[PDB]
This record gives sequence, C-alpha cells and structure tokens, in this order.
Amino acid sequence: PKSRRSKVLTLAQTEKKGHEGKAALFSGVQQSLDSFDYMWIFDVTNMRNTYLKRIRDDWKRIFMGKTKVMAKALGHTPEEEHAENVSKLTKLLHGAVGLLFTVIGYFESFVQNDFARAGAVAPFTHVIPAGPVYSRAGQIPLTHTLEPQVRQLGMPTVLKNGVVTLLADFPLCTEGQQLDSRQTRLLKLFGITAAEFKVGLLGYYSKKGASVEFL
Amino acid sequence: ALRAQFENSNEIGVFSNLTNSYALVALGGSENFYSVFEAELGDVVPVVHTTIGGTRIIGRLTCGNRKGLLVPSSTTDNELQHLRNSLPDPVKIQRVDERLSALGNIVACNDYVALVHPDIERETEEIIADVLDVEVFRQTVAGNVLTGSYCALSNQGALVHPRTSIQEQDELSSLLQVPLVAGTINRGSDVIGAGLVVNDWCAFAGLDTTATELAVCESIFKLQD
Amino acid sequence: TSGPRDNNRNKWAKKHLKKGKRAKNSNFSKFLKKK
Amino acid sequence: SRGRGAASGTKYRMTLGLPVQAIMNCADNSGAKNLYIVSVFGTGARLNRLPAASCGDMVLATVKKGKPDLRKKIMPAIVVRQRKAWRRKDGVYLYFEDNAGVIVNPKGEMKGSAITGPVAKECADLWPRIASNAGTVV
Amino acid sequence: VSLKKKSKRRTTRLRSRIEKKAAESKRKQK
Amino acid sequence: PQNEYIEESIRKHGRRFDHEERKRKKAAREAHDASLYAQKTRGIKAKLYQEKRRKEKIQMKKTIKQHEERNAKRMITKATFVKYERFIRPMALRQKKANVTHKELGVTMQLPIIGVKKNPQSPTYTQLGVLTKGTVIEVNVSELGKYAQITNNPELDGCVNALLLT
RNA sequence: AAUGCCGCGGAGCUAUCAUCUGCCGGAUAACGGCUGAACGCCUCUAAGCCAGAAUCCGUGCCAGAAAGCGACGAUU
RNA sequence: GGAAGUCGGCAAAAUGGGAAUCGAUUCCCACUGUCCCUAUCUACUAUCUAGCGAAACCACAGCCUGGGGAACGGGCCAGGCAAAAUCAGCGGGGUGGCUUGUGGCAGCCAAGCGCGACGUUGCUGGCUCUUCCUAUCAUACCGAAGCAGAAUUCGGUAAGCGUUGGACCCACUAAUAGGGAGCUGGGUUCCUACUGAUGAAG
RNA sequence: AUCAGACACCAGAAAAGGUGUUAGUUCAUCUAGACAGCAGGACGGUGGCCAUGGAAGUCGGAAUCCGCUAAGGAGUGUGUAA
Repeated sequence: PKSRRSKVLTLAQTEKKGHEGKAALFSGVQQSLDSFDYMWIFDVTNMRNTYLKRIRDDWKRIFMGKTKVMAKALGHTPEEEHAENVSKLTKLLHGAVGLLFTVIGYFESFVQNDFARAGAVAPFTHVIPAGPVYSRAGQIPLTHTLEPQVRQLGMPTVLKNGVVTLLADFPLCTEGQQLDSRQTRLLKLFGITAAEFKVGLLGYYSKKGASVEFL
Repeated sequence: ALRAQFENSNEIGVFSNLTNSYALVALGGSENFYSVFEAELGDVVPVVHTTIGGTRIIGRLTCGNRKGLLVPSSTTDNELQHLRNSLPDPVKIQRVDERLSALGNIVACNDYVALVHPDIERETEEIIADVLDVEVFRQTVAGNVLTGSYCALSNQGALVHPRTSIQEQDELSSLLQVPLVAGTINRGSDVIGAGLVVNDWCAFAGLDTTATELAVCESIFKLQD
Repeated sequence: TSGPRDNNRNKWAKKHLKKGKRAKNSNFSKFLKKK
Repeated sequence: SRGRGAASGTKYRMTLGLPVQAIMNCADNSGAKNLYIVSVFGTGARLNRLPAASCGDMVLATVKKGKPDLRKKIMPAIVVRQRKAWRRKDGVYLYFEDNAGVIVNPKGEMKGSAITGPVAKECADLWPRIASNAGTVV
Repeated sequence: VSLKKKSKRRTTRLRSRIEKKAAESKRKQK
Repeated sequence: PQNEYIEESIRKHGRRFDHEERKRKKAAREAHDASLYAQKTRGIKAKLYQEKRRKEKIQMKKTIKQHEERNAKRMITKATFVKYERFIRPMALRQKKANVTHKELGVTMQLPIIGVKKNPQSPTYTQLGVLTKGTVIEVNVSELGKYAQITNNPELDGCVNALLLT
C-alpha cells in the first residue's frame, strides 16, 4: 500500500522518559549548582562505565545529562545563569563536562589505561604474527579456540583443522595513523590499552570567590 | 597378488589370459586393464592387446602356457596373424578344430601338466600334447567338467572348489604334482578360473576378492619373495 | 536425458567448433581449394 | 539393477524372435528342462507390441517342466540361442536350430555349471559368467 | 489483442441476470 | 558418520564462506520478496497466502496488544432412526448414536438414541424415525432419559449433533 | 488338365524379419546475482545489467501465393 | 513365436484328439496370420472409353471463430478471410461468471461496529481413434530439509516429449498423471469439409 | 497492469493481502539538534535462585531487586559444550 521502510519492534519494556528525563537532568544540574563545593567540570570521556563508576567512587556526584542541556538550563545570559560570569563559561562548556562533590591531584595524575576507540591515533605500530592467532600478541605463556572469531573477524584468516589460521601477517595498527572502526574492533579482542582518562579543572564556581578561570 | 577390475567387472580371468611368457588383454574397452598389466609385467613378458573372433572373452576362449598358445576354430585369420606378429618367435601358435570352442574352459594347463574336459576329442588331445608339450589327463574337478574355468593352475600352486572332498583334493594333487588348495575367489564365487589368472611369479584377482582370499592365494603360490 | 535443443548441448557443441575439432575441416577445405 | 545388470558391455540391435508366451529349452545342468517366457527386461511403452527377446537378453522365466525346487521362482533367464536368423554386425547371418536359455540370478551368475550346446558370442559377451561356464562359444 | 484468459465482454443473459439478482440482494438486505 | 557429524565438520572446517552475508542479504530483501509474492501469485496459493497473512497479522496485532497492557423407487432421502414401511429406509442412512451437548454443563456426550418423538418438518417422518433439523429425540442420560432437539441437519452434516433440552 | 500337385524360382514389392539418416542461434520463466535508489543504512528492481528450463521465437527440414516476384534465352 | 487377440480358439490348421468334472466345462499335449506385424500373389469391381441410361431428394443455398437473451442458425452483428473450371478418394458435418482445500455444537476472548473476525478450549464398460487444458507421473532446470555420498521427501517454472504388456491383482518401464471437445458385450422378464490430382488467365 | 480499463446498483467469488501511487483524518517528537547515519558507552553486586554432564541474559522453572546515571532490560536476537 506504500513503499515505506519497516519499523521493527521488540519486547524490551525499557522506554525512556525523553522530555521528562531532560527535565530531571535540568533539576539535577540545578541541585548540583546548589551543592556545597568542589565545582568540578568533568562528566565523561572515552573511558568505560567501569572507569566512570571508579571515579564516582572517590566522591560523596558526577552528573551532567545531555551535553549543553545543563548549559541551556543555566542560561548563557548572566541574568538567567545562577552563577556569575557564566556567559564565558557556557561557551567553554562543551562535550562531556559536569560537576561533582567529594581530588585535583587524583584527576591530574591518576589516569588508568583503557581500550582505545576509533578516531584517535595508535601509540605504536601493532603487528600480528601469521599462522595461528595469538590472544596476547605473544605475551601469553594463548588458546586458539576462537573458532567463531574466524567467521566474525574479516581478516585474511582461514579456519583450518578447527584452528583459526592467518595466511599472512596483517598489521593491525600503524603509528601516526588515525584509528578506523575495523582496526579498533580488531584491537578490542587484544590488549590495546591506548587511552588515558583526563579531567578539566580550569576554574571553580565558588560560592564566595565565583571565579571560574579558563586555565 | 594384485587386485584389478576389467571395466567394472570382477571377472578378469574371462577377459584376460596370463602365462609365464606373455600376457593377453581384451581390446576395445578401457586400457586401464592393459595399463595395470603393463605396470607389473611390461618389463618381463610381452603384453598383447588382442581379441579372438571379434570377442573379448579371450581369457576363457584361449588356453596356453609359457611354451605354446591355442585358439579356437572361430578365430579369424587377421586376428591369428595379429597374434603371431605380436608374440615372439620362440612361442608357437596353433588353431584347434575342436567342437568345444571354449579352450579356456575345457583345458587348464600349466607348463608341465594339463587337465582337460573328459569328453575332449582325441585329435585335440594329441595336438595339445604336441603344442603345449605337457602331459594331458582327462578328469573332472569337483564333479564339474569345466576344468579351466573351475580350477586355476600355476607351476607352484593351484586352487579348486571349496565343494571338493579331501580325498578328491589328495587325488588331484597327486595327479598334478603341485600343491592344491580348496578355496574361493571374488568373495564366494566358485569360478576360480574366471576370477583368477596366475603366472609362476605374480597373481591377479578381482578387486572384490577378500583379504583372506588374497592371503590364501599368496600362501599357495609362494609369492611373498 | 537432455535433448538437442538443450542450451548446454549447444554450448559445448560450440566449444567443439571453437577448437581444432573443426580445424580438420579447414585444412580439408583448403586442400581441394588449392588443387 | 537387473536392467543391464552386470552387462560389462553394450549389445547391438538383434532380430527379435522369442516373444512372450514362448516355450524354450533349458541349457544348463541345474536340472530344469523347459522354460516359459513371462516378460522381458528393458521393454518400453509400445502399443500392442508383444515383448520380445534375442540372444543375450534377460527374461522372466518359469520352469514349465523341471525339478520342483528349481520352480516357484520367476527367475531371470538369459536367452543364449535363437532360431530366428539375425544379422551379426560383421555381416553374416546366424541362426541356431533351437531356442535355448539358462536360468540365472538377477545379478548375472547362473545356478548351473556347464552349458550343453552352442553359445552365441553376443550372449557370452554381455554375460561373462555364461562365457566362463560355456563349453562351446560360437 | 485481448491478451486475457477470460473475455471482458459479457452475454445478454449474464448482463440481464445481474439486474435480476442485484435487486433481490437489496430486497434481502432490506 | 556418527551422531552430530556435520557440526564436527563445522567445528573442524568452519561454515561456508559466504553464508553469513548471503543470509543477511536474503533477510534484508525478504521484505520486498513478500510483497512481490503477494502481488504476483494467483489461485489457491494466493488464497492460502491471503488467509495465512490475515491470521499472522491479527496474531501480531494481538501480541503487541498483550505487550501493551503488561507494560502498563420409493425411498427416504433423509437419515432415519430405528404396509407402514412402504418407502425404503437404507440401513446406511440409518443412525443410532448422536452427539448430545449439555447446555448448562457444556459437555458433548456421544450417546445412543433411545427414540424420536416428533419431527417438526413432518410428523410422518417421526414414525419412520427420520432425524431432521429441529427434530425432538429422547436419549438415555444415566451416564450424564431426557429429550433434546437436533441442532443440525443429519442429511448434510452426517453426524447427528443435538442440543440437550435441559 | 477352371493356376492338376510339389521343389527351386530371377525381377518387383516388402519386413524395428533387412539397411541407412534425425541440427544450432536469440528471447525469457522459476531461480542465483551486479550496481543502485526509494528510505543519508540496507536492498536482485524502481531506472539499467549478468547468468539461467526439454520453454517461446527463429535456423534447418516440407509446401510454394495456382491473382507475389527477379534474372536469362529465343522470338514467327 | 503359437491364442500373448477377443467377453471367447469367431474363422482357418492339426485328421480336429487324450485325460478328467457336470453335450457343456477344465486341464496337458497338438496345430495354425486371431495376434506380435504386416508383406506378397490372382480374379472381379472400382478407373478411363464407345453405346445406352435412371432414382431418392430438392424454399433458396452452401467456409470457420465470438455474439446474437432462446434454438444457436446458414442468412443478422464484429472478425479471419475470399479467384474460374474440374478429377479421383474418404464420409466429418444434415440451460447460475456455476465449479475446486480445509466438518457440526458450545464457551472464552475481542480489531471494531447485541453481534463480533482469526484464534483458543471442550466430543462421536471396453476395442481402436484427432486435438486441446495443466490441475506435472516421468524427462529439463531450480529452492528448502540430519540434504555426508547414494537413494529420497516437499515446493516452483515447465504440457516440448512420452505415460506399456497380461489374468484390483504381477511384471516391465524413466513413468505407466488427471481431464475436455467407427463398434460390441453382459445387465431388468447433393453441397461443404479433409486428402491427393489437374487447370484457363494478366 | 510479464495476461490493465472502457462493467452495466462492480452484485458471485467479497473475507482480506500488497515495501504500488495520490489525497486526506487522528496522535507523536523536532536548531534544549528531529528520523537516519556513522564513533563510543550498552556497567558493576551477579555465574541472583532452583534447575545440570555442560546453561554465565539468550536448553529450560516465578519474578527479574538494587550503587551510578545521560543510560546499561536477572536481557532483543545470533552464537558458544560452557
């Protein structure tokens, strides 16, 4: 009756709040602004949820909601903004940045390694030996039982005699080159910890000082 | 002891005849049979790709030994001339004016002694003794007249029916001066001659011959060395 | 069994005509043609 | 599979002279005397055409006269001799003076042991077992 | 060419029978 | 080959090289394939396709509904039951057991017909025992004697399905 | 001797009772794909394309419009 | 080869005959163109010719397809078509747009408008003949299936080509698929068409 | 429309199917960035408990709770003996 794309559906029963969620995030942003101190600006990064939970553990709360939603709730104009001189702070407020309550030394120094993501550049030129696959690139003192990985890899490999074997060596990563999705997915099965979580503490919206520096 | 099939048939004795001086293979089918025979006897004795009377049962139509060869009456002049040209000079060929045309079925002959169909003609018996230079004896095998088809002969061993008795076994061995064993070829087929062709130093049987049967033929023919 | 109208039978018949199996007809024609 | 079962070679077209209902002589030493033709293998769909056999053809046979235990089986039979004259492909015309045949299993090795009388070479070539156990092959 | 399996033109009994039984259908639904 | 030999082959040698992408493509284009089938096919195959698509469509609408609120010759031509018998009553058309369905209990019991009282279409058929639509027949109710009315036509349906008068 | 009877009997006729002969080019259907939108993904289809059945159309074979025709020869 | 034909030894050949059961039937042997499977030979007719020379029948005639409410017909409608004169054969011509593959009773829902759809649960006539259709038994090519191979099941396109021999039975066969539009048995007491043959004429 | 329509209450099939097209009616989010697309997160108590050779959300039996949120369902499917 009409050439239109089909919209499949499932039985998840986990529908989101949408506008209600945005309103709740705005209310939480206002509460975080009204919170006591420590005036942090850091919400998330390429790090995993486990890293975010670990960071939140050293606090008594990291929360930003949708990016620029809290900035819109606060307001670019100082009259709408709860803080002072927030006109310049709103422009700097981009990406995943949020407040917390618990610090500076841990954020500056403690940067746990994590699996890399696409778009960045690999720290070196990772290569994979030919023949049977190596789980840890020779660091395992490495089972070859990843038979389903032979079908799900797409690399030049053939499942011979129940063991995934690569006909020729394939360089997974190259130094100075942007990481693609295929390279990132291939490196996910290996130990490529090319990441370093960071935080931003340029300024602090103190109750008395009210000096949000841009250092 | 080797296993071979002419075309897709277990009967190689019917389609070929083997002696201690030459080999004969059927013509017009697949030469894979000729190829197999040449692979084991090409450097020893000549192999002739021949037919007898425009027919491929040359094994059961012609009987011979290391000395001479016999052909039936129905053998054409061209084929007889072909056989003479192919075979070497020290081998003689003879036409037989025998009523029983199937020479390979009525005569089982080794290099020294031959046992023949009981009702063979006297003139046939005399020319057999003249050409083959063997002692000829009229007797039946397990009460069965077709000696050439129901018994296989070599210089050092021979086989007969499993239906023969022990006293018949002893009498046949005594009259042939060669060890004789009651056995079967091609997995229970009692046509030993049709399923087996043997010279004094090698043996050919059908591919359907059992391992036990091959061991029996090897044991009687002393072909391990 | 496939007939003569078979497209396969036509195809390998064409393959026979594409090779030396018809070259015995070319030189055959050339012999009378020259003489 | 019975139709061309263990033939070890194709047969040339031969004059048919033994149709069904034919009565014909047993040629082996198994003990049977006479055979009655019931059907012939490899006959297609020809309207009103009486099924017929030639030398070396395999037929369904009933032992009309013979040993009782040889009977009560519709047994395959190989027509080895035929009275009707037929053209051998080399050109000569042949005809044996009686119609003879042998009792054989479907595989192609007979129950008999020795054939009394002449054997057509066409029969002996499609059936190496008959050739192996034949006495005179013409 | 018609290019059909069934003719698009109808017989006079058939066309008359529609007005015969279409009216009865309205009578039945009434 | 023993037991699960093919996945032993799958385990040892892998699956066919193009299987995953071919099945992905086939599943993707199945949406167009179903519509092409619906618009091209004719006859019985179209009609069974129509009925099965209606069934599945109503079925998927119901489960998405269930997903919703959970989230929230003088012879007798009629079958008979056993001078006056001038006509011929065939024993073939004759019947002896009927499926009587209780009204309150809602259970159908196959019981023999004790007798027939009267046929509303024709009282003459009552003497012959001809069972017609609406005919009154009495059957034993010990396992449940009570009367009942025929709820169908024995001549057409063949099976005498009746509703108990209770 | 109304073909007296019998044997052989050329020629002719004839017998799957005898012998010979029975072939290749396109377009498709089921179906398998390429590119590719519609619908920023996908997709054999919508525009196009490829392979593809003893199928359809031709070639071949038979007839030759007796109201279809051309070339050539002679022309009282 | 020897009743395999036919409802069946009708008719011929054996010269008709041997044994059983109640002249009939059956059986075994015997015979044969009833048959496989038709071929050949002779006479007459038919053919042409010379002579003679009718009759039945006759509103008028003469192509087919679809329609003409019916009765579809040859005349009417719309088409295919359509070329003199003839010869010999053979006999053809003298009632739903129905219907199909999925049973009857009761209850529960309930997209919706007291009904209420699908579901869901409760119980007992045969012998030969031209052509067409596909709704395909086999052959060709495909898809699916514990489809390892072989063999096989189901389904799709497909009607080009085949779909037998004997008394539901038993064989063969790749298969023995289903239907539409000259003859005989047991059971109740002129013209036109088709096919060949000439034939005036730009 | 690879078997269109000229049909004539379109009444027998008729109840309906279609990723064919054009119009509408009623509800949805949307420069606080809409749908889609690519990048990533899609977690940790926890392999919750019976159930078992082997079942870790996904052979199978009731849910199906929580720390974090911007969100990670005692889990939508594939898959793995696990």
